[PDB]
Amino acid sequence: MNRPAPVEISYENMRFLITHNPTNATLNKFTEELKKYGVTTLVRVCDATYDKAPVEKEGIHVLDWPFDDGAPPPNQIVDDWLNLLKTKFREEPGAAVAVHCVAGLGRAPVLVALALIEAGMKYEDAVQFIRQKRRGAFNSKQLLYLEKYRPKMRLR
Amino acid sequence: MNRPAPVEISYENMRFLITHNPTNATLNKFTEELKKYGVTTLVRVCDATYDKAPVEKEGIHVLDWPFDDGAPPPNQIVDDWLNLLKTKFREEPGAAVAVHCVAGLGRAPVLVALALIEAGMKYEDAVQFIRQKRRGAFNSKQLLYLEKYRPKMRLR
Amino acid sequence: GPLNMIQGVLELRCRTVEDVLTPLEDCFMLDASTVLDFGVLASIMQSGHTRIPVYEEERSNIVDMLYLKDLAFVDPEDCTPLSTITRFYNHPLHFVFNDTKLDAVLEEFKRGKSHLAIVQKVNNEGEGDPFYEVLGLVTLEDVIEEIIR
Amino acid sequence: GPLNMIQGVLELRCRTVEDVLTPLEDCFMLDASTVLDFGVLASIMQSGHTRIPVYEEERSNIVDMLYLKDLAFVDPEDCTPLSTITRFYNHPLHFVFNDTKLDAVLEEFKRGKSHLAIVQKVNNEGEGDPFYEVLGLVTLEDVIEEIIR
Repeated sequence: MNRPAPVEISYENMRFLITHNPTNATLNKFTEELKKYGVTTLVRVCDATYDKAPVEKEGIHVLDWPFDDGAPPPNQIVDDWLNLLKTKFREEPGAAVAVHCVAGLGRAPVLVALALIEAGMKYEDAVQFIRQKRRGAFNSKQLLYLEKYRPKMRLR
Repeated sequence: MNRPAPVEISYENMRFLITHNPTNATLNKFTEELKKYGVTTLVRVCDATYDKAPVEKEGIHVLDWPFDDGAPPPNQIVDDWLNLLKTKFREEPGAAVAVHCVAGLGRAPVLVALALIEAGMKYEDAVQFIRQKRRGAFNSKQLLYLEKYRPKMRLR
Repeated sequence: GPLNMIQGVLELRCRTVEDVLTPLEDCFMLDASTVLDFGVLASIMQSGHTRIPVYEEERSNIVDMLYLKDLAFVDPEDCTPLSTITRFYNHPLHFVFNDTKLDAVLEEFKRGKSHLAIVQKVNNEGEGDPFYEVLGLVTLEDVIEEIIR
Repeated sequence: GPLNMIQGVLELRCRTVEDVLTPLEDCFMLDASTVLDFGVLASIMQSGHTRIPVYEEERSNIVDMLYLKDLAFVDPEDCTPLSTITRFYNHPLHFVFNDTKLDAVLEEFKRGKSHLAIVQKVNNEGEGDPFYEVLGLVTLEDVIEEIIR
């Protein structure tokens, strides 16, 4: 309930939403959030609280890719993440992709940040852009992941 | 209920209480006030709200001497007032005499003030002594009465 | 902002209670013979006052205060009149003179006296005895508002 | 007195919400599955808070607020649980960060946001994702007290 509002991040004509986990009790406002921002796509990177299917019936592709609380993305999940962005900005140009962990303050930001770096933001700018409008975003591991990350620029 | 607390005035080994009118609903606190201050004597100078007889059974002499709202004392009432003080400070030395009008803010003060002037306070000092511990005490007529009043010093 | 606020506390020693009071017509006030039904109790809840003057007959005759803690185990169904609830609790009345400067009243609220103060002036004009005339009410809240706007 | 008060308003731009908050254990807080009987309602009346946090399960999970005006036509006899009364009224939650200076929060209370603010800090230490950690509560009343003592 503290869990901070959906944040639009647009960079280099592509668009992101960082969000929180909803509950099913909250859920239709959360889905109304998504289509107001015009997402085609939701990535869950935490465990599942809520039925995806009310969100999926509204015509958002919902993907469950959990990994560990406070981890770097394991190499599969980043691999599939960048492939998903290519296919979905094929699908609608200038749609958004939603990510959430628990609140979006953590491993959902990391996937967005790492997508910014691959699209050629520099890494310090990518962190500060997220942390500007989502306060206290990354932890020590995930900052160190984002530092040690190298692009070979694999979007378009 | 705004009606300000009993004020002790002592001057030249004699003692006064200026008080308010009680109601019968309030009355036993008012009588407990009087005997705490050790009055033998009560002068009502307003009309009667309350039964005197509960006060009289406690052994206070209660006297009804009404005169007009905001008047000077008429010549009888001052005459009997000074005679009463002589007989009652005969009766107990260093008792108090209570006066009340409506709240004691008005024609009860005037009787006390005029008794101070007769005992040889100067008139301006007598007003300011009352008005110090009972705020806004006399009106325009009663100030002018107290100005134009002359003692011939008729107590002891 | 803060510079207005500083001036606010500097005003506190010239500005009187009369400057800043609510006159008695505009005040939230309850009759003694008011009964605390559902409608009256909700009116108290909705008022946004925790301390409410109780009057007999005329508004300028304030008799007790009602505090919200007084409402503790009133059944609103079995219909308790206010006057009996005011008899349950001593809440002593805080009277202030109109010419009292705001820092003196602010300290008077601090000293333990009621956070509602009720405002009187001396009344010479008119033929009777002088009386204390009820003008209206000033609160702790009213005096804080002098600082914080 | 006034000189301490002036310093109080000058403090308002260095002193943080963290300095002046009540920690969550010491706060007057109601469970959602609390039922508003006579005993609970009187507890609310006696508390001297007009705005009370409502929590589910743990205290650090604050869900709604109860305002006193919400209690308007509760029968305390037929036993309404708090959670349904919180569903009757929108009272939006006011969250503040721990490092917020007191003049910014004072203006935030002035802007129309809830006179209860609830206090979070960023939490890195510990192995998980960063979360906002509930520290406790700070009020309009708390910030006024910084001036007027």
